[PDB]
Amino acid sequence: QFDLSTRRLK
Amino acid sequence: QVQLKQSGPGLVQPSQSLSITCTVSGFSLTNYGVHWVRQSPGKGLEWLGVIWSGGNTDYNTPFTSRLSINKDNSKSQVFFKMNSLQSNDTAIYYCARALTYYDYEFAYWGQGTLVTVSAASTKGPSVFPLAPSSKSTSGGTAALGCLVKDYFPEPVTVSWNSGALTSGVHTFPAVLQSSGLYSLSSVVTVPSSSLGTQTYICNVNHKPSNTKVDKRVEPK
Amino acid sequence: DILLTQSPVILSVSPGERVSFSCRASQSIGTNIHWYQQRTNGSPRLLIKYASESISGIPSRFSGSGSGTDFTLSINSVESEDIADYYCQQNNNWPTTFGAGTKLELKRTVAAPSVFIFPPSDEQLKSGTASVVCLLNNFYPREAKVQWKVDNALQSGNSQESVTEQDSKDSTYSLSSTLTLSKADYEKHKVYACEVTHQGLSSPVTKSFNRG
Repeated sequence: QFDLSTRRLK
Repeated sequence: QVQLKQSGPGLVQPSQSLSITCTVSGFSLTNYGVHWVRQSPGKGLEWLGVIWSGGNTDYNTPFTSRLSINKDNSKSQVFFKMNSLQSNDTAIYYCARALTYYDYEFAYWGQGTLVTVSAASTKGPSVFPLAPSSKSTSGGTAALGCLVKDYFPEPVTVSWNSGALTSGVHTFPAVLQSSGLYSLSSVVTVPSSSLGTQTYICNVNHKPSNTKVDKRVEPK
Repeated sequence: DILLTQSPVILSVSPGERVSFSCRASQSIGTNIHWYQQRTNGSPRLLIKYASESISGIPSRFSGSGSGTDFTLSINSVESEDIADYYCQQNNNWPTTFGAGTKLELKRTVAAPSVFIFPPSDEQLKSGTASVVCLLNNFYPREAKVQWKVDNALQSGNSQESVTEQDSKDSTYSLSSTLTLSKADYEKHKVYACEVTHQGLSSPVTKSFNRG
């Protein structure tokens, strides 16, 4: 799932 | 070189409309199509549409009615406008360009625009120092930082000494507090013997609220 | 639309090892597939186009193969800067679609955190709120416990943690734990303690201070 804060999949 | 620079991040009220401007350089809009892609938690990467060299547009099927892309060739600007945003439209929005004028292999991307869809209000952060001390020094290395508290929406940019200090810097991902405001720290480790000689300043820029603060961080 | 399925969700490898990313398509798409790298806080960077063709400025260690429904992005010898998410894109069928991505994590040797503690600033106290920050710097692996104690009372539920993405240079993580109080509560107590547990430490490390 993509995380807008880090721009990474978490 | 080839560059795409998008407008700043911001908050958009639910049911309201989103506007982003993609300003290009290093090529001409009359020769290349410009594509729009977004990246959400729900759907990941998702191609939205394109405006071609000659001004024609295609819109991905789910967006034909709420999406318009326009441009000004002489100004090298492409304008994205989406209507009736719901909260799951919260995403990073990119403009992109392919290698060849008709293709879709996106070799050049904008920096992205984080758009938050929420009913709340924009609020700038307060910046507090994380002062170096003996409790933050080991083997001639001191840790120090800035606490960037109570802002909305994401993102906030943090740098040190106006860009000249980058090594040993950790800026933590923001966390949402019960208040619905975000908070983060940015830290950096330096040689402790430089504390008496060098100034340390975190530069905080919260674009959505147009708040820029430089916080000098000193031993106490 | 074509569904692209990337497997697995997460890869964990050691530097120098070869690594492979899989992309499967819901029907044949020939060789119409592109691959991208997304680094922490970055935009997608194009790695390979049309299954196997190279891109200007992309290190040679990157390559791709496949046709039909089954495709592979390879790194022949992983470096720490390869820490990223990887996405495939098909464009045989309109509209162009992307896979959900695979995360590349790097292993390294255990590294114990350096632990620093920061009292609330006088500046913050004027606002009537107190933040006590405990920093765990450059450690591996990611798992760690932080236990707050105020005058020996165990704290629970009044702290938040943030962990950085993996470091592109040394493959470590850093963690912050922030204990939040009112000014009034903070002034009522003396000893603020942050206890850290991690695989790299032979015993829990405690950093603390006395208010004033």
